[PDB]
Amino acid sequence: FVNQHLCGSHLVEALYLVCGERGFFYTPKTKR
Amino acid sequence: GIVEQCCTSICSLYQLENYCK
Repeated sequence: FVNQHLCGSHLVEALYLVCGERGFFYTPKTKR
Repeated sequence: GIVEQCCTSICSLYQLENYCK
């Protein structure tokens, strides 16, 4: 493995691989 | 939070494991 930028959908794709789609919540920003 | 940190800088699997349940 190597460290890389993962913005937006790319972060969710990595949580998907790390957790196995089990139940993550990334705390997306609520501000307008 | 990881959703901004991994956009603005390089990410890690150790840091992402905090958000899984």
